[PDB]
This record gives sequence, C-alpha cells and structure tokens, in this order.
Amino acid sequence: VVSSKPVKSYTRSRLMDIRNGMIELEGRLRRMNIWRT
Amino acid sequence: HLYKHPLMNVWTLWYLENDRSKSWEDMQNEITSFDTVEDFWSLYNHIKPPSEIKLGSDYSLFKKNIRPMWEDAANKQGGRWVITLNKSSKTDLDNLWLDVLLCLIGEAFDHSDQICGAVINIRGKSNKISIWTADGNNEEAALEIGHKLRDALRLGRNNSLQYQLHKDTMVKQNVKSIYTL
Repeated sequence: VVSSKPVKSYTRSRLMDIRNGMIELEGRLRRMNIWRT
Repeated sequence: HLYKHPLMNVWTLWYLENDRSKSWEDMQNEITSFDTVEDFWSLYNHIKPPSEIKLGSDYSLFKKNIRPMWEDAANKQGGRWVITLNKSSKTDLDNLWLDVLLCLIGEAFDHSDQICGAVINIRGKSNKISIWTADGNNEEAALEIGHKLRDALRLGRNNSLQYQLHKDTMVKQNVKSIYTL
C-alpha cells in the first residue's frame, strides 16, 4: 500500500558488501570505556 | 565518500552501564543516532562487541523516539522474542547480535512497523538477545517476525525462541510465553 514511508530493504549480504567498500562522539565513547579501534 | 545508502528508519544506539540500579538512577545512555548504512558501520567499527563489554551491561538499538523501556508508549502493549544463549562462544555471540542489527536496519521483516528495537543482555553466565515488538495481540506480525528471526540466525531446537509480553515479564525470580519457536 502506498504511503509516505516507502520500503527500503537491505539483505545481510548487501549490507556486508557495503561495509567492505569503505565527531565529538569519540569522547563519549571513550568516557563510557566503549571506544574501540 | 559523499553518498550513503539511506535507511527506511532512523535508529538510536543505547548503552546500559548496569542492569540493577536504584529507582532514581538512570544507567541508560544514548550514544548516537544514524540514518545510513555507512553511518551504522562507522558506529559499529568503533564500539566494543558485546563479547567485550562489562558484565551487567546492555546494548540496545531502538527506532528514534522510542526508549529501551516497556513503559514507553511504543512498548507498553507489546512484547519480545527472547533468545537465551547458554555456553555460547564469543564470536557466535557477536555474530548473532550483529545479524540481529542487520535484520533491524535492513528491514528484514514484512511487519516492519511492528518492530520497536532489540536488546542484548550480557550477564557472562547466560546472555540474552531480544527483539521488541509493538503489539502482543498482533499474532500474524509476531509469528512472521519470529520465523524470520529463526531463519536469519539459523537456530535449531537447542536455542528456542520465546515470545513474552512485557506485562508478564514482571517476576523477581520463569515467565509465561505466548508463542514458542
């Protein structure tokens, strides 16, 4: 059914493919000891 | 690197420092929100996998303007598909969690507007991964989502899926399951 939010799907495989072809947030990631490189 | 693949929904990542807190304590932290595949991957590559975070911590990915709580309007009448992971390895854990995230952001479910978010509880001994849905009485949606989950994670009998209403989950110390897969 047509609505303002059309479907945008991505398979797991597609998403992984996109991953392969590749702010002040670092501070808060580090503060929570969540940061990783 | 200007262009990015847009997502259908905006998502927010949450970190819970501690699962037990006093009634005035807010141990739940917003980390960031994302609108694209590339932004999600960027976020993912810079945070610790659930196999490396502190015991008693939670990771939670929820749609924008939905909190990782059941008291929220989006979750109040809803429920969750629960997966219990006893004696699961670390790589398997990380992979399951990531595949769940990919199900969410990739819109792998037909009843997408029934998906609220997902959360992983790390407790060392037995960890858990749950997918939260908006309405426990929506049998068709719940069942569809459960089946998709079952396939997407390649689960066997060993790990059963349990659909639990949030209202029925209020026990200090088992919980009734509406559906089982």
